[PDB]
Amino acid sequence: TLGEKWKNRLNALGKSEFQIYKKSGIQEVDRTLAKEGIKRGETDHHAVSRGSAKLRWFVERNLVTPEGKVVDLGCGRGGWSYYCGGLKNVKEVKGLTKGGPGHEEPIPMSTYGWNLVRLQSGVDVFFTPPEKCDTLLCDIGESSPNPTVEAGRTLRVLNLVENWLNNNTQFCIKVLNPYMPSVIEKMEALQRKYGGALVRNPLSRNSTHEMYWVSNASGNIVSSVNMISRMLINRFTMRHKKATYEPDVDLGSGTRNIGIESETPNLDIIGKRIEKIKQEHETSWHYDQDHPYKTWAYHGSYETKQTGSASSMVNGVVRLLTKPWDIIPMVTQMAMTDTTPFGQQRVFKEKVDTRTQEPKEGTKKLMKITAEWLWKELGKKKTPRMCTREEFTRKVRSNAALGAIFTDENKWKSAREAVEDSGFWELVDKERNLHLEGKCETCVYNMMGKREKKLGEFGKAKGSRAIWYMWLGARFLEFEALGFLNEDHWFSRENSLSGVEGEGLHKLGYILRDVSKKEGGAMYADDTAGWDTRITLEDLKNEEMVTNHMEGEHKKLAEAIFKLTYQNKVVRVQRPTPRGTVMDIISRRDQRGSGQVVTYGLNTFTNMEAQLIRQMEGEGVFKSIQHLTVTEEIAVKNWLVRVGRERLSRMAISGDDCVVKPLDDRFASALTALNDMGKVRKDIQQWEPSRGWNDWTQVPFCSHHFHELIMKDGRVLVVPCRNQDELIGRARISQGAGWSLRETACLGKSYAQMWSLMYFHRRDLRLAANAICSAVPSHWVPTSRTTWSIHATHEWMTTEDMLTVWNRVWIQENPWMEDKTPVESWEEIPYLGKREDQWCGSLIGLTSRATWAKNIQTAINQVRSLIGNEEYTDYM
Amino acid sequence: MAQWEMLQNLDSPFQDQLHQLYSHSLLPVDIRQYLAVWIEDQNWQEAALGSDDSKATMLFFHFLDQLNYECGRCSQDPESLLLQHNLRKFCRDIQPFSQDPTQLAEMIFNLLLEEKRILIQAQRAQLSQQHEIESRILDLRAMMEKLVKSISQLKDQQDVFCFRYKIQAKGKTPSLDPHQTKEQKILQETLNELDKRRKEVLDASKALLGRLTTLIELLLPKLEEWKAQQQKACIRAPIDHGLEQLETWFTAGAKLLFHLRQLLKELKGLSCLVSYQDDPLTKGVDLRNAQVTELLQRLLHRAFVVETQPCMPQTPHRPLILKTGSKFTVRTRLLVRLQEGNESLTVEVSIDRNPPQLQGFRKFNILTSNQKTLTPEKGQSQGLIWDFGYLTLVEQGVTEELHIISFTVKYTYQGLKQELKTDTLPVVIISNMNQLSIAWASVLWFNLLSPNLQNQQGPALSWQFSS
Ligand SMILES: [Zn+2]
Ligand SMILES: [Zn+2]
Repeated sequence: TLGEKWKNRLNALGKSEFQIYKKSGIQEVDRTLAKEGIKRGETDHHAVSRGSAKLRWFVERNLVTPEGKVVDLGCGRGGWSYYCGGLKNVKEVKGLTKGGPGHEEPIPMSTYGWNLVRLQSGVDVFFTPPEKCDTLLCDIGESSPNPTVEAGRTLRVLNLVENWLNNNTQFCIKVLNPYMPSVIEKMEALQRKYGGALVRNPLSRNSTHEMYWVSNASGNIVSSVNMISRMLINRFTMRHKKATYEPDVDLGSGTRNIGIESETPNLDIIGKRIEKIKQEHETSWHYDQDHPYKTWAYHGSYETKQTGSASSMVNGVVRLLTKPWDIIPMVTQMAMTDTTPFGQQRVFKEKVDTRTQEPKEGTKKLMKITAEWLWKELGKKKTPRMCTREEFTRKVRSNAALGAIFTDENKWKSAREAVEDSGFWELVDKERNLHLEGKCETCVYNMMGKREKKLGEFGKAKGSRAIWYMWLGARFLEFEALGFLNEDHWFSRENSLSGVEGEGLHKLGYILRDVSKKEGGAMYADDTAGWDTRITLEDLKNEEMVTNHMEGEHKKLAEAIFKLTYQNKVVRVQRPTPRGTVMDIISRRDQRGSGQVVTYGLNTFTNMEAQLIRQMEGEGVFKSIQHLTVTEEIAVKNWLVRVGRERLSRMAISGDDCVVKPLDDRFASALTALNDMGKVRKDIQQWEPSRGWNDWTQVPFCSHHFHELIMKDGRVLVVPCRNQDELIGRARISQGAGWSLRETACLGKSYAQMWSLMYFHRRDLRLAANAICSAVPSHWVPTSRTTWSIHATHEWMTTEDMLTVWNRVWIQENPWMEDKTPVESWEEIPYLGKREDQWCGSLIGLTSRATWAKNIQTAINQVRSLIGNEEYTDYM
Repeated sequence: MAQWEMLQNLDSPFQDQLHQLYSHSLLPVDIRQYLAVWIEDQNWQEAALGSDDSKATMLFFHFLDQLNYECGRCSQDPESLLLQHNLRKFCRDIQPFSQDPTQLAEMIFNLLLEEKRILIQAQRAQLSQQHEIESRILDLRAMMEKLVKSISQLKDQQDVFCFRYKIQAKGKTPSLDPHQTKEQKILQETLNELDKRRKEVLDASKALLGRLTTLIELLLPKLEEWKAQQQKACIRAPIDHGLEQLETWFTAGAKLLFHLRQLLKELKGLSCLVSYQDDPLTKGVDLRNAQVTELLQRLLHRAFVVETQPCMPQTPHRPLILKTGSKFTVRTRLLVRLQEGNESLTVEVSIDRNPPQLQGFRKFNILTSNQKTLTPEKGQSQGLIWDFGYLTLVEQGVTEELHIISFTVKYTYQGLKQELKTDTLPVVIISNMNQLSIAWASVLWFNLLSPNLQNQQGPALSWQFSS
């Protein structure tokens, strides 16, 4: 056909002549500004790719009218999806792409209606099950000199797309090679079945012969193809016309609401708080109609100033020593996250805004009974009591493990400054008097977002954090109400036979060893994806039952705190807008938000209860969860009395991390009750049986694996271990309390001793800890919160030499060590084998050592002097 | 003695250039003038282009120190509720630079230099090619240093990836471990990083090739003009024709070309190890090498010139004249001062390579040696200098056609050898002294209006009686 002649003619050409044929009447878009707009980091008013104008040309000429739900196949960077998001009738856009080398990946942008668009990467379309949709877009296809392979690709694309269409779905599919018969015959049946036709986009380059199949059109294929081929072969006869430049589209900025709400507030509880907040900022109080909140109620918003940035301080002193670690991508990619309002909104949309489903009757009864029994069991030896102001003053004065709070920067500047003033206590007393009558007025939260890298989410042991700040007075009130749980060690291993609170990091391995001595199956260590957001109202009501052991003012205060604050929340959060930055206020009932220590205790309790119920179910005590009958209620109660205590001794629960050794392997197949309460496991199929371990040295716990070591004389120790890259990469990050040399130097020296105390057994970390301590000028107290906040040890902060501390920790205060003969040098301590060190992430053994060995001798002895005028003292 | 306020008072057109640069530039305009004394007092040049990732950090810390302190003193005075915020606004954008301190020094150092261009231009107007050449070569050297750094970093990253893959291979662990999923994901990330580095290196190399070709095509016309001036000065006219600038430029260009080729050799040798699919290097390396070779050959072909034509030593008044049975002095120079340190360079000569088709012309044979050898140390001591002060010609109307002496050299360096030929100005051979009286006028007849130098087939008062 004429298309074949045109293709042969084009193929018979030179590159210099080719480069001029491309632009001979096509229409171009002037991207002279978009490239450098995107390069500097702008995220609005810009078009990511060229396809936005291509699709716009179709939409304005009403060839295809998107509506309802839109599915994009092979979105690439995502121009078409971003353009479609800002339309009127569009309700949701979903895009799938196949990322990787040689392929485009999606990029994030904040144009109009950016909250309705979701994109995925690394997904292959050809083996993806179909789903319901109302509009279908496909822009896949690659060119090749051979026409036969192009025909095969077109046929494969058509066969893939055929399965998705229905009778009433709008479509726009690109066809690449329509001028040769084997595609023409296939398209005949498709056009007969579904209608439409083919049209050419003027903006397309002159090199390609591609067409598009649209929904609202009519005509004949072969005549159109012949006309286009004739135009193509007649085109290269006139002069070179300058391409008619066209202005690129702009998309504006903002958010867009969908119009559905599924939460109702309780006005009689939060009316006073809302009124006070409104009266404080009355000048710019307005109601926005574009709030993207679905499961949270919306009340209003005002104006504020943006806080936050991308990436944080990197410890200058820590660098210049770990020079060979700059090339490693894990260390650099994890440096620091994004906390700008855009990142906060992204996190809030991704993780916080969810919904859970209520359980059934039998589950409710089982949870009630188990919670009652457990609460009666824990308080056998203890007795609740109230805390005093003196204890709080002492705690705040000594920089104790206080919760994440803000110190009301307006009136005062720091907590220690604000404690001594009397007006603060007057305000606290006023709020206490208000609370005693079942009312609250100044108890609101502040949200802050974090967690936003690509490879940082896999090595920060968290991600999607979304921490909650609280006013100082409310923190004191909560402390006074419920400090006895932590001040009395209610959850220690002695009182409750499962908790490990108060145990240092260097002691958990012995506990894991002792658990392994029992009889049964294998160890199971499943985890939950987003534990904090899966808490339902039933769990809160069950945990509220501790007030039954209280009396008087203590009982009244505890009940008021539980009822007015923990299950009726008001939160402030930021949001970018075309007029600047605004702060919204929202409300919610369920989900967990409180102080850190209280949250830790309650999470431990709930985890223990859920694990007990799962162990119940695996044993076959009860069968059906739809409804629970008599002769099973008594059976459940008898099981708890007979063997309840010894079953609790088979587990070890720190926070929401659990390790269980059941009686038999039936434990892995019982997943009905666990799924019913909402505690869905992470990275597994819903009904897939779990996986166990036959060795205790492989089970992860608190993001650690515990090796065992043999000394020279014969004694055996158990030591913690991690992936060295994570430790090195975290050691480079400064929390932001610097702006000085002394602060950062002290912090570096402070957690350069963690490595000499706990992680001493590996080659590559014991050498990098002597240099840093030989570089600081000594004589400076290393006082700074380093890491492992939950592990209440913080004992490597002393001033004296490390050998004495090592002897005191690993020999004399070790109950599992029998003889107490001490050591007197740093050479008697052995190393972690030879190949196990490389397995866990060292840089020794081969050519990597040929690169690193520049660090030792050659670089260390010279960088310590590179520290500069800042003095020091030798330690190695 | 300072800047800023000097620019403000000068005039609007330079202010607009000042307006454009500082506007889009991250550094805010207001912060520039409040800290003007301190900023100009710091040695930003040393921090941006030096070896010691310590001085840049020191300047980083001191900059933060100054920014924090000045805000507090100004915050004490009210009604300054706009500058105080701007002080904190700048404190957020500096934070991303903490990853690499040297990015600060380069941005500041470049900004200081540009306004110096405006100041000197403004005063000169109020009160060229060589400077452009020097600026071009300076930028070339700087960006070649940048390319060297990028290549070294890519080499190190590829090496550590190869080591990690090797240790994974010797592991031999076919398990369904989430650790395996993690390590395969980070392996994909490393591969993406490697691809990005390779493409960036290719782009930088292409930019270097384009710039260097532009420099060469700008350089050649200067050589042509010098040749024309030499022709106009050899005809009894005093005009200087020094070669120092041209020889320096040619040497710099040759060094840059050789460095670029040598780096690409190493790049391909490195890429051989872990070459895999979707590798544009396999074609980019060869295409860039071919372009570099073509440019080198083109430059070297015109790089051969003759400093001094064969002249009479006893009588310098008449140049470009030959007599039978006498010695002649010729001097040829190579504008490129590059040569291998172990191989001597060999130059041959010939006379009348192409004879005319008319009646048998007066062909002449060189009785003396036609070959000379230069010791390698001569290039360092004085340069590529060829002197034949004793050449003679013998015979095997008198002024109707001229004769051309040709020079031929085989240039070898870094394994590349090219054949080079050049020709001198046409000359006439006289068998006696008396005929020179009209041979001078006949030579003028050829010289005054010859558009083709190789064609063997009032105003004059500045020449006929200037002596
Ligand atoms: Zn209150
Ligand atoms: Zn390990």
